[PDB]
Amino acid sequence: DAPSSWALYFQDGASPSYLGVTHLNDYLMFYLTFIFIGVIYAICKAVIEYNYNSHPIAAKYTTHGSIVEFIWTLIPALILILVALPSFKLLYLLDEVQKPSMTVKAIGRQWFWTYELNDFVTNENEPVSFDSYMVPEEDLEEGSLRQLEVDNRLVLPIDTRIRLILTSGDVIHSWAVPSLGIKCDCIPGRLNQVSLSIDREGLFYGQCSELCGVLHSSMPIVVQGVSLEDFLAWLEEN
Amino acid sequence: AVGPVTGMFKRRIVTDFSVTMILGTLGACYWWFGYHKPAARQREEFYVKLAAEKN
Amino acid sequence: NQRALYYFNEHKWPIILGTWASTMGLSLYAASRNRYDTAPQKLIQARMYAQGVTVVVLLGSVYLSTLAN
Amino acid sequence: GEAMIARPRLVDLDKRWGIMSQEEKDGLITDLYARQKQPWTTLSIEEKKAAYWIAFGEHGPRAFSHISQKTVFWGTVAGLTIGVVLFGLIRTQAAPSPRTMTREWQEKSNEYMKENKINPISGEASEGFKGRGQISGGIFSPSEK
Amino acid sequence: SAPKPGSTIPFYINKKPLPTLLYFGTFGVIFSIPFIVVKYHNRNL
Amino acid sequence: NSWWTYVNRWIFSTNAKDIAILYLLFGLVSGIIGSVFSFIIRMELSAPGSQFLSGNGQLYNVAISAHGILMIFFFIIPALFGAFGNYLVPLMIGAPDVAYPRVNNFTFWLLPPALMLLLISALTEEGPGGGWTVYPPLSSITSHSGPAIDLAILSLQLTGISSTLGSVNLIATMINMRAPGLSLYQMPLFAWAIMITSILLLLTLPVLAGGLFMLFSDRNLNTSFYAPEGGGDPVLYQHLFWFFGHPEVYILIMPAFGVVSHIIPSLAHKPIFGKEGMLWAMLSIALLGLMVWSHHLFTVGLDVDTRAYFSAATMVIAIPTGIKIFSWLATLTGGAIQWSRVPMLYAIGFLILFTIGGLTGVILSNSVLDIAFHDTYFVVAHFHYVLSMGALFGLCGAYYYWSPKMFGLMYNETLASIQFWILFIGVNIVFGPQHFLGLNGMPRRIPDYPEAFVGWNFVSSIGSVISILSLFLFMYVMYDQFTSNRVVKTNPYLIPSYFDDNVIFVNEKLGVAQSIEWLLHSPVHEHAFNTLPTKSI
Amino acid sequence: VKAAAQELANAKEPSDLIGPGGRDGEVPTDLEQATGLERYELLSELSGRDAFDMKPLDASRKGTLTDPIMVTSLDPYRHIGCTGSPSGSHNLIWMTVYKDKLRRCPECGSVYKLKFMGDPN
Amino acid sequence: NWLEEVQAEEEHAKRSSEFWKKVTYYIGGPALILASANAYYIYCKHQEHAKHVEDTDPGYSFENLRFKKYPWGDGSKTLFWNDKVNHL
Amino acid sequence: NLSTKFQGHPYHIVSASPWPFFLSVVLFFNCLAATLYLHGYKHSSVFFGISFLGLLATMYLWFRDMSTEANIHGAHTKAVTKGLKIGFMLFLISETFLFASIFWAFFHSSLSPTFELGAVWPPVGIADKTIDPLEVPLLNTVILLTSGASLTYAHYSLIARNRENALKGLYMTIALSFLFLGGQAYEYWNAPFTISDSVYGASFYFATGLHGIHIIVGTILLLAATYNIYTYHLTNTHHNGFECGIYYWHFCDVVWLFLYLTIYIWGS
Amino acid sequence: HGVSLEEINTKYNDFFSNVQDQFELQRGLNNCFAYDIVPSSDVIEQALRAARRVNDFPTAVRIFEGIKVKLPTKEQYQAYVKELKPVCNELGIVLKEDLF
Amino acid sequence: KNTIVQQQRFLQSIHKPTYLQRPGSFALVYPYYAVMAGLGLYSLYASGRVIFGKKDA
Amino acid sequence: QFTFGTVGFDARFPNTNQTKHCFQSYIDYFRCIKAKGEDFVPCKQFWHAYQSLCPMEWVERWDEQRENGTFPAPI
Ligand code: HEA
Ligand code: HEA
Ligand SMILES: CCCCCCCCCCCCCCCC(=O)OC[C@H](COP(=O)(O)OCCN)OC(=O)CCCCCCCCCCCCCCC
Ligand SMILES: CCCCCCCCCCCCCCCC(=O)OC[C@H](COP(=O)(O)OCCN)OC(=O)CCCCCCCCCCCCCCC
Ligand code: CUA
Ligand SMILES: [Ca+2]
Ligand SMILES: [Cu+2]
Ligand SMILES: [Mg+2]
Ligand SMILES: [Zn+2]
Repeated sequence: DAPSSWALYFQDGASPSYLGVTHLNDYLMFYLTFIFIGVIYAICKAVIEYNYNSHPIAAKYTTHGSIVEFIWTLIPALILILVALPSFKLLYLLDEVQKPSMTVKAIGRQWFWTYELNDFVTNENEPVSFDSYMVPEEDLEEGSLRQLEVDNRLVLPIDTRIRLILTSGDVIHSWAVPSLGIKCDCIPGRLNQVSLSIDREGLFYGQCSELCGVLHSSMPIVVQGVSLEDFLAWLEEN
Repeated sequence: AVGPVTGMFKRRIVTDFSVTMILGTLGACYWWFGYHKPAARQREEFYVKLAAEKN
Repeated sequence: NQRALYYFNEHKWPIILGTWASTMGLSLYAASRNRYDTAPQKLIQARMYAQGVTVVVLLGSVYLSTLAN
Repeated sequence: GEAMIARPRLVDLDKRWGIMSQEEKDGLITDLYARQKQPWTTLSIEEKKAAYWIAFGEHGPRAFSHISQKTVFWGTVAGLTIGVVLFGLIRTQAAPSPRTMTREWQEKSNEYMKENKINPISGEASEGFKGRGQISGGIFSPSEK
Repeated sequence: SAPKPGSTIPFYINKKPLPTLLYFGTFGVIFSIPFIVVKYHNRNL
Repeated sequence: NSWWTYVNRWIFSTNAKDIAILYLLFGLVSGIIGSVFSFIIRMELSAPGSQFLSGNGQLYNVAISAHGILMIFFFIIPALFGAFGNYLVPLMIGAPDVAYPRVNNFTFWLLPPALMLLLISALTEEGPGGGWTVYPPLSSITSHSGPAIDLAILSLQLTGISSTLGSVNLIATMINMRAPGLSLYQMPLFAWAIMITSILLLLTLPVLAGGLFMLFSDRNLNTSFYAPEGGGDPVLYQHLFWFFGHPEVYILIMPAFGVVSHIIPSLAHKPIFGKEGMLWAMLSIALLGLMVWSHHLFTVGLDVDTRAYFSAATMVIAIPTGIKIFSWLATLTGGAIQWSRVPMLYAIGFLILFTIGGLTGVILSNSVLDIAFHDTYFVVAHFHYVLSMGALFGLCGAYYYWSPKMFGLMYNETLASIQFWILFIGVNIVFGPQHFLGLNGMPRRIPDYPEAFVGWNFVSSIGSVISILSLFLFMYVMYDQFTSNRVVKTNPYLIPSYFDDNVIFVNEKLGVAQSIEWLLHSPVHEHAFNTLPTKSI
Repeated sequence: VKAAAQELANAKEPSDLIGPGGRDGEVPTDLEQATGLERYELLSELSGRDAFDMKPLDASRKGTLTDPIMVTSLDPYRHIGCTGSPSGSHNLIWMTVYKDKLRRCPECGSVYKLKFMGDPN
Repeated sequence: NWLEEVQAEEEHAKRSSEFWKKVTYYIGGPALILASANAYYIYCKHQEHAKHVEDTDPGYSFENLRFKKYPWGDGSKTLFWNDKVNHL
Repeated sequence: NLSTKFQGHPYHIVSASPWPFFLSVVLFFNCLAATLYLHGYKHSSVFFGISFLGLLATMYLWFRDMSTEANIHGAHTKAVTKGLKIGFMLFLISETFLFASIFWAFFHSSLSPTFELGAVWPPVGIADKTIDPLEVPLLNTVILLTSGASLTYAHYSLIARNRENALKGLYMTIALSFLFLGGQAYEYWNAPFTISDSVYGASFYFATGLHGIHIIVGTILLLAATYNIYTYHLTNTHHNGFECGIYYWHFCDVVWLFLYLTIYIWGS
Repeated sequence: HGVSLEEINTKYNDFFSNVQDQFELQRGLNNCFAYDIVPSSDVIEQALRAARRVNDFPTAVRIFEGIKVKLPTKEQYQAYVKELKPVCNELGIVLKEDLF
Repeated sequence: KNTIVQQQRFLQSIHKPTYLQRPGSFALVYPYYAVMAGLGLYSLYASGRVIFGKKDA
Repeated sequence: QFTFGTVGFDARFPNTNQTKHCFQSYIDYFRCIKAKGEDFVPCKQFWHAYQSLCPMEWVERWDEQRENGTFPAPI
């Protein structure tokens, strides 16, 4: 959910949209590692075994080939098809539309996010909206994560489809959370749509991924999944 | 007359190709059966343990 | 008829592009049968003929489209 | 050329060939060519040695520049050492580090991430988690005292 | 116009004693321009 | 007076081969500044917090933007496509000189003023603060309210003029002024690569010119092309720019393909394997480089079908390129190899690093996977591992291969090998850990980062330091080459065959070569080719 | 044709290549207002000969020590690219045919000899 | 030989040039005057002017944008601005 | 033997040419002066004008040398007069690709109108204050179409060794080009929408100004050609400077046809 | 794709049978030991006889040097030298490994 | 009115570079050099003004 | 008290882009209330459709524009 020290591979996440990306990446790496090792070994071996002091006589009359070239052109095609089939099945499965039960808005202002929910508008007449500001270093609570903590963090329920609508007001921003495998661009004038579904009950961190000027490094994103009762209590508070 | 001797380039090329293919297959198989499957097992075990604990 | 006439103005752009291309090709093919005419000289006449035919058909289409009553 | 050449004119020609004059070289090669038309069974062993050295020698067209790989290795090692030392020397001319780069704060963060259940599979909130977590260690965690 | 090139056409002259200072000095200015930019951007803070 | 002769020779010149040296030296001069800017960037980005720049963000943005522009527009293209595209093509195809002798000089002399304009821009109140690809909304008058980003666009327009006007006379030269008996299909592979790069430049540059002028007018003449308030779409600029952005990442690389193709067989004593295959692979890559440009816009939110197609037409490029690699491998198996020579060292080092970069590129071609790597350090690792390892290494190999012909002096070998090894190790260590940093999810273009991305950056800074020592060593060896007085033969890369005698070779087999440029004297004459060479019909 | 050949024959220096000139009221033709190299090419083409030497190499036949292939040149050398027996035999190899010396191909053994159709000094 | 080819080429050029002169003098002429007359007629057909409408849905939020003031004139005027047809 | 006193190859050898070093400097002056002027720096309007005059002067001085070398030195042989056509064809291709960027911008802004424009391409309000394509534009296109016939007549008359007709045809072509430019300027000065008005105007003016510049260049080329003819310089079989302007004129004609077909009729 | 390798052997035997030029012999040998095939003992017989005819002892030794280089195993080279020993004694040529 | 041949012959007696070959060409060259020198001298000062943002007043 | 309910899938706008959804919902709702009557219950549905998507920073601008009569739409 948060970066570790000296980490190598992905970080633990919880989302159906995140369980596919990592699996596809492992599948693709399975094919790519073999090619990498084979090519490097062949390149290294072709020189040790044919160096000048061992093979003075060159085979200058063999600069042709008609069966080797066909295999060269064919085998990579098969590899590409094999890798491609899941990469399309997963894409089209993921892009389809479910039946969302809630909606949120994540307007990306200049150097702070503005979250809004208007679904619950009723005789209460209090649509909920707030702004997320990065906590300064001096104000950090003991043990907190520097450069990744916010005063107000988005709160959502788990095991419930959510539809995120993203836009901006000043420049091009990007809402990005790797733990949930979400990355979309907020462009001023158009509403981008994304699907989201929390799975565990934890905290998830992220940062904006499109430079917006001088404070591109101080727009953290924090999502907290809580049970239904906790979400209802939190909503009633606001 | 000891007769002509030929068929040297093919032997060397075939040997190099075979060893390269063996090494590549070994590496890929180790990657797929040494990292991915244990990770999937751990994730499934954790999720089932959480679900059981929920009760 | 009154149906093909409505079809004409229902699709007036593809017919214009098609007739321009057809005039270009027809003129280019017809002119490729002489001796003292360099290739650019041959292409220039095709350009002129195509432009003229396109202009006349554009005027015709503009006149025809008026029947929107 | 039916008479053999004197022995001293051909002994260890490899080293002597380095310092000579064009006249002597031309005379020697032409004499060898003249004496090579007789049946080879009558040629002295030293004459054959000299002829082979002159023909398929290690001079003239085939005399390549030698590179001592030992020197290359030692030069690369020295360059790497100088680079590391220079980086270390210009590292101590920077601003003071933040207040969250202390081993105590790292330990507090490691303990705090377990309460909130962050990375609860193979991270700081796992079951056993005998790993490091957020303590990068070394000079990156100068435990305050 | 049929001369034999002298085996040198480098856009300048190089000797040991004096020109070596100029060759390696001009290298310093190009190496230092960005430092000048950085220093000039941090004077009105 | 020597002043008049000097001015006539070097400023009012019209000799094709006497302008290439100017291109090379200017490219090197710009590359020095680019490398120093990169060194500043990497020293700042070592440890968490504000280390060296006193808590400034605009300065860092200026640094990255200037570094990218300088090292992609003023260093590789002029020092590789122009420096070696003018000196060798007329010689290689067997022509007296370029078709238009003074248009080439005019094309060259547009660079110094452009560099001066860019420096003045970087020295203004704020400077370019939108990266090497300025984007409309962040780079409009609202944010950058000064005459800082206007100059940086005029400089790019001037460079585009120079490139698109110097890429026309090359085509007009290789079409009309070939040696008798030699056909287009039989030209050397390097000339074919230069032709293809010229075609791509000629086709794509004006689109970027138009887009950049639209952006420039949007700040001063009150147009509303990229303003969502007036009725425009800020995403149009992305389309217009990246329609040229990709066809420019093939222009950069292809001359390296040609250089390696001409370096391998020469020092391997074996003809290239399947020349027609390589020619057709190059043509296919060139053709397919124009139909895939929007794969840089996967997260913008295009409809599903467009993403699916643009992801299907990006993997295909991996078929032809791959062929080329195999061919070079097929060339090494069988022939005598002299691996100690510096050009061979660079040629071999090119293959491994470029193939790693290309595989990493294939990783992030799928639309599904790109969401986990877009605008992270994985992209930085990929494109650096391709550019600063396949283009820079190709450039260094070409220089160390053809320097004795241009200048007529032989450099030192031990120092060249030491420099190569230092550069190899340093760049590998620099760009290794960035892969892990990107994988873990650390964005790019941030002077500061979270607390857990420290180890890998601290490791990479050391290599970033070492590479500068490599550059210093290269400068010293280049200097020592000019003041050593080491004559070089006509064709230094000719050695007697296995059975060739030491006198028969001397007096009956000299003056032979597999390319024309190795027949002329070492400091090639001025008015060469009084009578054109002939080839069997 | 005869007039062009006669005019070309009787001329000492390149400065003597000037046409008779045209007349006012009508456009002038190339035969009367061409000077320098252009007039040289025009006159040589009209006369039936070749102005410049751009004839490809003689692929047919194989050279021999007693019957070499003649390569004409205006200079004491001329670079030639040998391909051997009917074009396509062996790989292309470039070489320079020195004056008064026989250039023998290192692969197919063909022999070429220079013909100095030019001014010694 | 040369004379015959030159004569034939000149004859062909003369015939084609005469044809094109006839085309441009007998086809391209009447159309020009007809088009000019049509333009004059349509222009006269609506010579009413009175193009002074104010407050009728003014601005619309996408007309007369001022991001940066112009350098010429006072600072808020275009190049070919006209005070008889263009209103603010 | 006169052959030994000449060169072996037909290509051209040039010397000196100090103009390339000055054109780049003048361009630098122009760019800097424009940047200064647009932001309103004192004492920076005369700079721009003097820089433009310098640019024109240097370009004229350059183009004088080519005429001197081709009409006196006699260095334009049978082969050197083919690269001068291949280069022009390549330049025309480059301009053709440049001209498509503005069309792409127009199409992207038109096919999918934004909500603020009312969802209809012609922005609400601006629809009723457009220009009739059955007006001055039709006269302009007819003029540009009938100019080509005059140009072809002039060229063919020149080939057939006739002087009066060639000059007459060039006169008519230049006059018609001037009339077209005047009509375009008149239409510019009587439009009810400025450049900074939505995107429709910002695209219309942007697409028309480039064509205006191109046609001005073509007219200057034709003027140079006619002046060369009048001096008894161009021959009947070697008139490269004329065949190099014919192509430009006809390319401009085709581009105008496409522009009028798209912008005036469709996008309105 | 053309001629096999057996016809190559016969062709090179025929070529080596008749040659009277040092350059010819050297280029023929250069092009022969590059075809992946080491000729039979008859071809070496003819090559050595030709070398004797043109009076070039160094080539007479270099032929055996190349035979040794191209062969993959020591036993085959030993058999080769054994087969051609009587000619070596007759002509007086000395193998490289024995000279020094 | 056809002096083409006469001047063609005359102008070939001058060996000066092609941009000075025609008689009376210095008048159109040296003033141009002076103008360019003045423009460059002003350009340096203009760039200096731009760097230190300031408009004359 | 709180019930989860929002706008479901719509065939007209299946793509990722949804810029036109809010605009269409707004226009349709206002046309709806213009006809029939303000008390029409089904009309109210469009209300929610145009409140769950529009960022609420545009709805105020549209209302302010519609006040005077500068709204760039028929209604
Ligand atoms: C010379 C420069 C260069 C070259 C050659 C390439 C080559 C490739 N590039 Fe890249 N790229 C860049 C320079 C380059 N690139 C730059 C500068 C950026 C960042 C721009 C920015 O900052 O906005 C970038 C960004 C970039 C992105 C954008 C990612 C994102 O931002 O989200 C993508 C997406 O697919 C991509 C893919 C590729 C592919 C598929 C190739 C292919 O051409 C690679 C071909 C090579 C191989 C395929 C390996 C060799 C082949 C074999 C060994 C055969 C076997 C292979 C298989 C079976 C697959 N690169
Ligand atoms: C050719 C292109 C090129 C080259 C060579 C380089 C070289 C280097 N680059 Fe960079 N870089 C880019 C193109 C290049 N780069 C681009 C396009 C971006 C994106 C900018 C943006 O986001 O807008 C970028 C961004 C970029 C970043 C990301 C910054 C950020 O996002 O915050 C970093 C981080 O360290 C970096 C570091 C380096 C380092 C340490 C080197 C060097 O140390 C590598 C080693 C090279 C040398 C030491 C040079 C040696 C030179 C010679 C030996 C001369 C040879 C000459 C002859 C033979 C004539 N560069
Ligand atoms: C020049 C090279 C360009 C190369 C790239 C191609 C770009 C397209 C072509 C050029 C732009 C044409 C615009 C339309 C022309 C027109 O006629 O504009 C018409 C409009 C006026 O209309 P109005 O609203 O008054 O009408 C009202 C009707 N009632 O004038 C303008 O507002 C200003 C346009 C000219 C501004 C010139 C500024 C130049 C700055 C320097 C440029 C860089 C020089 C250095 C280059 C190396
Ligand atoms: C925005 C895009 C446009 C930018 C402007 C580009 C302008 C330059 C375009 C190139 C034109 C010349 C190419 C052909 C040269 C050639 O081939 O000349 C070859 C001929 C040879 O004569 P001959 O062999 O016929 O004589 C035969 C005797 N027996 O010499 C000439 O006639 C020189 C002609 C000079 C005039 C050309 C037009 C100059 C440009 C006008 C516009 C200037 C303002 C531009 C403002 C931006
Ligand atoms: Cu918002 Cu970076
Ligand atoms: Ca930092
Ligand atoms: Cu790309
Ligand atoms: Mg992005
Ligand atoms: Zn041969």
